Amino acid sequence: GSNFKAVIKEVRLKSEHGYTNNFPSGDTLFIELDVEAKEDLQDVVAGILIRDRFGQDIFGINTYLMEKKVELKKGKYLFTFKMPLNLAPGKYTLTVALHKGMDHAQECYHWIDNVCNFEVNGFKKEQFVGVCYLPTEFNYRKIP
Amino acid sequence: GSNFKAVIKEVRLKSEHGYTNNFPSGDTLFIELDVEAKEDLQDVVAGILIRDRFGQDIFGINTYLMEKKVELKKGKYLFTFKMPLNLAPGKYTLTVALHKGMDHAQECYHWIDNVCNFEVNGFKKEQFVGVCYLPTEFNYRKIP
Ligand SMILES: CO[C@@H]1[C@H](O)[C@@H](O)O[C@H](CO)[C@H]1O
Ligand SMILES: CO[C@@H]1[C@H](O)[C@@H](O)O[C@H](CO)[C@H]1O
Repeated sequence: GSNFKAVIKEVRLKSEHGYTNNFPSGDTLFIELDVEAKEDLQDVVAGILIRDRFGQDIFGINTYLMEKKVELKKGKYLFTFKMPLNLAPGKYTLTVALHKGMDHAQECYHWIDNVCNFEVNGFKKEQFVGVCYLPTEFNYRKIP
Repeated sequence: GSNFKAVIKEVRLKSEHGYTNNFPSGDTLFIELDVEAKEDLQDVVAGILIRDRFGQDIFGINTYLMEKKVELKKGKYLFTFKMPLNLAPGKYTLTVALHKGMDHAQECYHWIDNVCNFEVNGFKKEQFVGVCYLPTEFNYRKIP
């Protein structure tokens, strides 16, 4: 798998208030990845994958799907992902990867399964049931 | 269960373009409920619950959790919910309810299991994996 022509040196989870692995549902999650390219690299893809305790994919995406071109010159980089964490309360794992190609069939630079364990606790927005939260609006009107 | 002091007479699903039961992932879903109150009712709560093809709770919420007060005089009403359908492609069901109290322990007016079948097909935005879609931002930068 990993050939380490690029390496993920460290992964940090952050809220808008500071570094933490504990988030209320709906809070903004920043994923910071310290990356070092040992050589020049073209067509680099970075991917994240959030899974639950039973290995089920909760949400995964990479920069090929987001349409984001990444080119690395030999040296150091900070990669950042940002997303509202609209998930049910629970315990989750984060997997990260640097590869080539949409489904890493072309080349594998560095894959780290379950690099971070984090958890969602409580609700930042409305309380809700189910695996995820959809921002919802409501109105009603009397009709003659 | 239901005592039918208020009755959901019909439930319809909507996009911003018209009535439909087929949505690309990320499209805005409107849920219309035709409601009949046969008598005056106070402290009414309206709830929706999206489940997947295996009976799993995907997302549910009600107007008590949204802190949206509802009072019904004898007559006819149109209830509308609106939400981004940030879900994986697949087949889903909608369950609806009118009751009293946050968790319907107080009174049950009308509960309809799987009132509508709908499905998410394709991606209005980025393609993704997992049960749900979290709107994500990416950036990278060299660091000394
Ligand atoms: C670890 O991230 C993975 C990885 O980039 C790749 O397998 O594609 C997935 C999205 O399809 C993404 O979640
Ligand atoms: C059918 O909707 C339900 C119902 O209002 C109640 O059981 O509370 C749930 C949210 O907690 C909501 O999904």
